Amino acid sequence: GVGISTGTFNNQTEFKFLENGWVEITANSSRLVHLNMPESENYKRVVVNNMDKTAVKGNMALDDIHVEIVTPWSLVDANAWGVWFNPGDWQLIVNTMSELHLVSFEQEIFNVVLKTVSESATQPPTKVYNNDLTASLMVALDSNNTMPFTPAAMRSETLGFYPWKPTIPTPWRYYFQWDRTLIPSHTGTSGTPTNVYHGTDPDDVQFYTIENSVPVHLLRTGDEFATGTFFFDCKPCRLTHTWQTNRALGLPPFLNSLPQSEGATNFGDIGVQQDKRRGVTQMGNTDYITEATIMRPAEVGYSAPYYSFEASTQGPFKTPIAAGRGGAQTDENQAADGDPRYAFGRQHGQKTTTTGETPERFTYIAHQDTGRYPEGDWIQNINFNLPVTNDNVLLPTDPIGGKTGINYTNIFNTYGPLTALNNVPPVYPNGQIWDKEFDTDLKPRLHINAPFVCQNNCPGQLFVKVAPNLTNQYDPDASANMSRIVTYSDFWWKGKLVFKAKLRASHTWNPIQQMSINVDNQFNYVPNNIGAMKIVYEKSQLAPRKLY
Amino acid sequence: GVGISTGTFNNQTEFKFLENGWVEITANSSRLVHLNMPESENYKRVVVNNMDKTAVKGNMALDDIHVEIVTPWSLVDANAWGVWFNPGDWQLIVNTMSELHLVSFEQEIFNVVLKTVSESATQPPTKVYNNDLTASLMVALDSNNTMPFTPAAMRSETLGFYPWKPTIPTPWRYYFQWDRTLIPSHTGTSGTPTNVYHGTDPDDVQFYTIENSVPVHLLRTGDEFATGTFFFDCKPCRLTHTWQTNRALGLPPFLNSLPQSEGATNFGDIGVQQDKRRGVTQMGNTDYITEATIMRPAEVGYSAPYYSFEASTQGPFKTPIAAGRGGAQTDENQAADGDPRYAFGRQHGQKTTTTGETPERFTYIAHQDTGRYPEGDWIQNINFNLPVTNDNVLLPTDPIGGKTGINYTNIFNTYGPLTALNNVPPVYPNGQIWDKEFDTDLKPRLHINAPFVCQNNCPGQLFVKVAPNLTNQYDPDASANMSRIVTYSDFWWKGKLVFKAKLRASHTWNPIQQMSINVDNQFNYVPNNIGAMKIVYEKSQLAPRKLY
Amino acid sequence: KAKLRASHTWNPIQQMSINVDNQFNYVPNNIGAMKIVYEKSQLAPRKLY
Ligand SMILES: [Ca+2]
Ligand SMILES: [Ca+2]
Ligand SMILES: [Ca+2]
Ligand SMILES: [Ca+2]
Repeated sequence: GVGISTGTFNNQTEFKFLENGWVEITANSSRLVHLNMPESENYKRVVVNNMDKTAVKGNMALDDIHVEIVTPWSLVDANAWGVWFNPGDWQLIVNTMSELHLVSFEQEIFNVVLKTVSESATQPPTKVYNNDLTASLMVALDSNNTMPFTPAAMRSETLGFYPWKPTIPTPWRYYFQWDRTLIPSHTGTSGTPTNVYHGTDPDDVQFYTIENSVPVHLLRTGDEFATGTFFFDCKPCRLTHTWQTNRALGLPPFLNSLPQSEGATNFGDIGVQQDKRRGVTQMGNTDYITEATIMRPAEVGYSAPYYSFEASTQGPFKTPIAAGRGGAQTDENQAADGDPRYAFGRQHGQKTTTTGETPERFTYIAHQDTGRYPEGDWIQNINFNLPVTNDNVLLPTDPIGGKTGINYTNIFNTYGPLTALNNVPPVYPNGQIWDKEFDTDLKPRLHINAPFVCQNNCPGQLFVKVAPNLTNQYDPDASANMSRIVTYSDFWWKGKLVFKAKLRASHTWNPIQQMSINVDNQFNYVPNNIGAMKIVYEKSQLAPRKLY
Repeated sequence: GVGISTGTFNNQTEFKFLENGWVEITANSSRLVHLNMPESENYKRVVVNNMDKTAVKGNMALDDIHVEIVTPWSLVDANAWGVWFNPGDWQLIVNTMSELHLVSFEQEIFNVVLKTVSESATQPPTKVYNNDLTASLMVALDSNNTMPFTPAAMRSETLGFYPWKPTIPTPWRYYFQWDRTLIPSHTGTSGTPTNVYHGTDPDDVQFYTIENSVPVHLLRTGDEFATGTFFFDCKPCRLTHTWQTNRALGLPPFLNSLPQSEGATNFGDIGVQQDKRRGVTQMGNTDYITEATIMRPAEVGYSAPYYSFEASTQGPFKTPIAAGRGGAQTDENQAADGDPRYAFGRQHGQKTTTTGETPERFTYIAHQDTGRYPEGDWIQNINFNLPVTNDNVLLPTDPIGGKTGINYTNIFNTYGPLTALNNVPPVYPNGQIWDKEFDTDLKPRLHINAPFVCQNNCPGQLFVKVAPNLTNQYDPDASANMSRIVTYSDFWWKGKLVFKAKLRASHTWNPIQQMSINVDNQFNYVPNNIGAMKIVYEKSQLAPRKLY
Repeated sequence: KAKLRASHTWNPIQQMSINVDNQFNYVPNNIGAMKIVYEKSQLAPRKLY
């Protein structure tokens, strides 16, 4: 079966308009994947330890020590928006749809090829490449998710984003249990804190092998491998944002006095003394009904401690947060808090011809308003008694623990039974699409890395590896290290991801926000005179939705 | 499937005589196509700017600045008469048929081969060619015409014209939007006119990719690709010309006096004073019924401004005209006006052994008489009053704008509701066969480049490309430029174009014009002692037809 | 009766949108004053040939 193709290249997105404003989006994606034989045909338990860094007082957050099992397999990950949609498809979906549903997923591997490299080491000297017609490509599909879930989008290692650029898979590796202790300190700390890696707890040791837990297929040139169709189990993802705050929920106060002339300084007037008003409040001990005092249904968003690192049995880790935000976009300098930052390279959006090893990055700033402005928070004594007196207020300016740069807001947490919150928004093109749910008895209410989380069923990971091409001399009983003919493989990948979307409706008199090409961004969507390209990030929930 | 052919070579033309003088012409054409891997596997946006030329006052017409998207694909175009008929087939069709109908079109790609070049760089040094049995040829057929319509005949880049000479496809590229301004000037102009390229309008930007909009097939040696049959939507094309002018329409004047002796100076005589005649005229204010004054049904042909360049958002362009012409063929020096000029090379008609880079060319001079002789035009004051006086005539000799070399005829336009006109005639072998209609709400009454214009349905373009053959070293994340094994491909193409013709009838006592080989042209249809060949152009509508 | 559009190119296209600049042409003022600003219909290229 050498001279016969086993598949088709398809990278088209189809919209199929059903009934009742629901369309079916079929995203096809094909790619040529390049794969070299493993640097080692063995599994390894490698420890990483950068104590030299953290040894410097004040650097706890630069902790990198961990342990991982390095396997001789590669992972073919296509779980990122950029792998399926191009800028033009995203604009259509994001501008005209109101919500998204993830439906199916299926892959395929065809037109496999295995070449060999011979050192034509003559003068120059040289190199020769030849087909190894009887060689094999090993393929394993972990349908039962026996293996550790390792989504590549987290480290910018998924398949590439351009239909016409060959891509590659990533070396697979997973974490191995270890104990580590790191006591925090600051520049003025004395003596040496405590920074040790304790080793492994035998009761938490799990060494996984693909050979032992997954059936492997050997594909020769004439072979093809096709995953069946996987049908997802999820909630819909919204493509519209909310802008309401507790301050904009409900019936506003009745203005007994309205302006009578156009004018920036012509305001309306409630026209009633603040302690002589009517309405409901939750401050049982005052007569002041204010817009900051009046009672609202519940609470949109919450407060959490910031740049808080917690520690458990294997080192410090940052305390997660859902969303960030602020008022008049002090943007960028605005950033920080809980706005995701993505760093990527030449294959996932960075300008293709860019030299150097510095990645490209961006901080995604969502349209939703469900965050907090710490500088505006404050706490005061129940007696109320305005104007508040210094000993009766704790402002986000007063120090804590004596530290000049720490407030109570840094320690603060206002999550409770009244917290209303939104799931995470899609991030094009670098964001991950779906995630696997934690196998704990009590699960997170949402995942900070993907808008879709398969509870029960999640697609299995696909592993690939070039089978060993040994030379006439091979001795299993020797330390050496098997020597094998330099072999590599190229195969085509093809996936199909199906969504179900709901067409949007116009509910207000005014137009709304839409994604569009303009004089300014115009050149982020076309190649240059050298064929250089780049894929700029874009927002998903542009279009307000009322919350209450 | 390596050692098995997937097709047949056929280059025969069949005439199948149906019923009622209608024959069916089946033209088969096969060719061996040679294709190298792309100079770049990327799409590029390249700008061409030759301001150095146009910077020279008086050279506006030598404007070449434009912008184009250079793709890594090649186009297999067979839309030219020479690709389907040889001189002998053309003579038969042109001499015995009266009209042509375009019916079907279908193509096929078989016996694909992919070789590799190894630098046997030893001493000489050397080169080695080897089959890459598992390599692929990428094929894409744009059935829905998603891509820009780029007919190769316009730049003499279609498949070759000899069944026994290997051919090649042309690198595909299409136009990209841009703004350009060029103010006209002449040799004596002062200062510098204004010649700038403004860039791109974001609202007109369209970057097309074949990968994203067309399904691609990968063919290995054992594979074949076959387009289904396309059935055209068109009007018939005529193979007879008209010779009548307004001056030869209707009942000629009754001669009251006829010659009585053979003799060049023995003329007939209307024998009635010009202002005492009967008939109809459209000059409500005179009694002169002349052959130049008498009323005719409508008007055959029209007048348009000549060597008129107009300008829009992207530079100057020549104002199109339908047909040219003149009386006693002042031929060649006659040319100019609106007679097409074709420049081509070794593969499309130029003498095969000819050295140098100068192309071969010809100006097609049609048999139809629907043009104008400006030198004979003139305008005069309504009062008439003959003999006309200088201040009452504007002759094509009197200057305009003060310019010594410009008449009113240069500015003149007489197109109107009474204009009778003919469609363009076929041009063998360099002319294009069919064209796609403009997607504007109001279409042209005809196209100046092809006798057949599919309104609704037009065949889709066929693109070809050698899939990337990577080496053991490929890094998607690097600026470099992928390095790949030098690969190339050879495949056979086979097309079938079906027409439907109407056999001609003899309507007059005298014989008519027929194409024939003679002592003079005899050697344009046979090879020489070295195997040199050439394909001389020929006319299609030789045989008069009465218009009225 | 309208026909929904399709995306035929890699790049996004021109769309009508509210922005910081035009924002107040679509809402009344403190006196109830209103206005209806003109807008364009054929924003989105189509290939002619
Ligand atoms: Ca233990
Ligand atoms: Ca906001
Ligand atoms: Ca514009
Ligand atoms: Ca004539």
